Amino acid sequence: TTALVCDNGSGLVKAGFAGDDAPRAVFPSIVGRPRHQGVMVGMGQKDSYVGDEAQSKRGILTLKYPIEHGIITNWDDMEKIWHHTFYNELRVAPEEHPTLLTEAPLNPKANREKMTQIMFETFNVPAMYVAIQAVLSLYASGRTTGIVLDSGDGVTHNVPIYEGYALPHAIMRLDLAGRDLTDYLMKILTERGYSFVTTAEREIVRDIKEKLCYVALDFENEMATAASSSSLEKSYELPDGQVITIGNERFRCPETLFQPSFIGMESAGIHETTYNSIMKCDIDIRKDLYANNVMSGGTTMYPGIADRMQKEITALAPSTMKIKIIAPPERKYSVWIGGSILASLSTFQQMWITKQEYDEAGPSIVHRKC
Amino acid sequence: TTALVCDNGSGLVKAGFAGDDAPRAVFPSIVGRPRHQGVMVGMGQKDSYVGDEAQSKRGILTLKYPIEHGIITNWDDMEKIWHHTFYNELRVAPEEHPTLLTEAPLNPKANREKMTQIMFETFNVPAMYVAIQAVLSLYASGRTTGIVLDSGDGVTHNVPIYEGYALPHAIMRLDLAGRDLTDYLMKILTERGYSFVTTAEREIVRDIKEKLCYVALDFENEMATAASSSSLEKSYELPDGQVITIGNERFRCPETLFQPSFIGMESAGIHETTYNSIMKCDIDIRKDLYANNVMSGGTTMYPGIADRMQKEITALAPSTMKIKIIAPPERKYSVWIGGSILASLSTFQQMWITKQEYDEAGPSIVHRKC
Amino acid sequence: DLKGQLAKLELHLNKTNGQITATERTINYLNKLKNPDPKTKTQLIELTEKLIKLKQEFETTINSQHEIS
Ligand SMILES: Nc1ncnc2c1ncn2[C@@H]1O[C@H](COP(=O)(O)OP(=O)(O)O)[C@@H](O)[C@H]1O
Ligand SMILES: Nc1ncnc2c1ncn2[C@@H]1O[C@H](COP(=O)(O)OP(=O)(O)O)[C@@H](O)[C@H]1O
Ligand SMILES: [Mg+2]
Ligand SMILES: [Mg+2]
Repeated sequence: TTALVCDNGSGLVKAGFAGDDAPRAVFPSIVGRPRHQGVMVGMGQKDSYVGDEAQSKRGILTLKYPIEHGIITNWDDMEKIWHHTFYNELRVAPEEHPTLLTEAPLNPKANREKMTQIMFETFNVPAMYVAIQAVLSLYASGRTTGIVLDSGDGVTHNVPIYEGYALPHAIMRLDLAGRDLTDYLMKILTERGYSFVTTAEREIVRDIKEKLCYVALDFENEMATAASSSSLEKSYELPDGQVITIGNERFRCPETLFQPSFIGMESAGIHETTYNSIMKCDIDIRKDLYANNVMSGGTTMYPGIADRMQKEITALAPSTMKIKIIAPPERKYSVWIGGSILASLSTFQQMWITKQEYDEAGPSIVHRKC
Repeated sequence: TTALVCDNGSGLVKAGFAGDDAPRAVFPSIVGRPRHQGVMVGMGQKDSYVGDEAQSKRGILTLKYPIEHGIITNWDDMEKIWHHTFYNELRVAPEEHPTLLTEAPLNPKANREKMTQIMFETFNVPAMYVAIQAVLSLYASGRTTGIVLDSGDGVTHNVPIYEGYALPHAIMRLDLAGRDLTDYLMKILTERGYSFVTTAEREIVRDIKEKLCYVALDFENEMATAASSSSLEKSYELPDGQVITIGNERFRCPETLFQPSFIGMESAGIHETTYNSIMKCDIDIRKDLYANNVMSGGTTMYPGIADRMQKEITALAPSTMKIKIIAPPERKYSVWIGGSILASLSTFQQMWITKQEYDEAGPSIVHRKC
Repeated sequence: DLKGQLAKLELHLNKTNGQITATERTINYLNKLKNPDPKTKTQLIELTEKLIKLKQEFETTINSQHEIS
């Protein structure tokens, strides 16, 4: 049999089978509800569209996100998403195969229990397991000693591991991710005249972010160059046949990552969090963690993030230590690529949580290995 | 010397001197152009009337608004308005005195520069300053800690301040204001038979709005009471000796403020924006903002708006928390009353932007303090 | 018929490549281990043989597809 490896994310859902190199299906995790009356007869009423069809008909829908900052807020919508993924998208009954899910570290306990109950009582899978998102990245990378820096939508976390002994006190968590950058992009695009308010307009702004953005090696010099000349300008086309012209905002959106004071936050940039995580471990293992840094998540696809990360860490860290930022391509799916590998392993095939085990022990079972 | 404090608004112009309790002159910001031939000889052909005379002769003019949604659309008309205000209305040469203007937050940058240039190259004032509309309200109110809710024609915005430290990330802006209410009043008056189309008829509808409107404490019960009985009816007289009889529409026009879905918009009511602005600040300062709310602008003169605002915020906010809505009379001029006070202050007399400073530094000067 | 069979050969080649990628990734992970579990010791050999078999199958499929061409 083949074990499904779903990755319920904060901004996208990737579902597939074990022993593959890419998710079988990938689609946004949104739920759209109609807003207007509906005048034609015969159409066939629909209470809510889910998945990609909602993204297709965003004009007359009120799109909502069931997940936010990793935590799950709305449960009916999440159950709808899971049902759509299992039946309509993958087209495989869930009873036959087990399931593997991923949850970010330091999340509330109740989340895990509720997810378990919804995956046993309602869907009736024969066995389910849940894993930390950061850990699965190291299987895909191909090493054992490192400090992953998974940065998905919603949140970003750091988990240092050494010889397969995860240090739990050095883990760090922070709530700066792609959604905040989208909101900041809207706020700063307001200056030139372009006003985006509705949710679908936010979706358009997200596409604008994805296509036209990059991270400057240095910030003040880039500002000076952009102000003096007019070479850092790009033209983009809306669905309504209108042309936006973006200038400085190309590198003011991602810059929020290294200077969280733009949004009014107070924490330090991500380089400082990585350095603090490294200096919160023991003395003897710091060199190895310096040698092997790892990047994951979609948010780390900005052109030039690796160079700036390396430069900043080198400036912060002592000399005589060599720093490399292992940033392979196709990092977007890295976490998922871990899960399938983890499913394949023969040893891991003994670590599931069978249905009878949950029926007997109770909800606490999942937390025993937390 | 006395420093003029003009407040170019979205639907009205108020111009006066410092150290006063009311604007010296107040008049609508419209420009009327003739529509018909003109047959008599000796009249002398004027090309466009401006100010109150246009409002007097609205019968045969095509009235236009140079400003809309805070942004300035037509510049020749705005320059004509400014010239009329300085020479014909105030009757004071602009060269001798400085000037203070007000601009709503989150507006496009170009507006500020163009206003500066038009106020230096053409009119030749010795010094000019520009201020955010919401901030000036707090001087008139008499406090330092608060969350103003300025609601003028065109747009409405919220700016929370604490100990004179304006939080910039909590500012909120929204494009629901009196003009949309006038349009909705026309649209719903259409039902009873009264059809208003032309611009002067819209002006009449605006007067109808001003005189006969109020905000119900609760909406469904008010609708039931109005339907069952016939006590919520008022009679108004047109200029043509005709009588309109308004019923429910008395409290369906302002209700659009709390339920923006009437006009097809999607944003939430104003109480929700206020609550979100309050809950986007830090944890320790929410109590003081809860205690001291402030309203400004003409649009917040509907009888009963304060009570509904207090009830809605109390319902939304947690218990144990005391909410007051500081709603002083003569709030209409509140913003302007701030500016004059700001002009009087001895310290502020050092913060102007002298003409030579703009000549040397360039247009960017104004934005340094933005 | 020629076009259809060429298309099916292309599909089979794509599936074979997709399997090779995953098997190589698993072997790349397993190599780094230093004191593997007894089960992993046999799994590594099994995967090493499966990779070979897939590679010759890919060679045969591409040769046939070219021969049709
Ligand atoms: N190529 C890219 N360049 C820049 N940002 C990207 C790119 N691809 C995705 N993103 C950002 O990452 C977000 C999606 O992250 P995702 O990979 O779904 O994380 P998770 O799997 O944890 O949900 C999107 O909202 C988008 O803004
Ligand atoms: N007493 C009132 N009752 C109800 N609405 C009013 C009243 N006075 C003014 N308004 C509305 O407010 C608008 C004028 O707003 P205004 O005070 O000029 O804002 P701003 O100063 O920002 O232009 C008018 O269009 C009118 O519809
Ligand atoms: Mg992710
Ligand atoms: Mg006003």
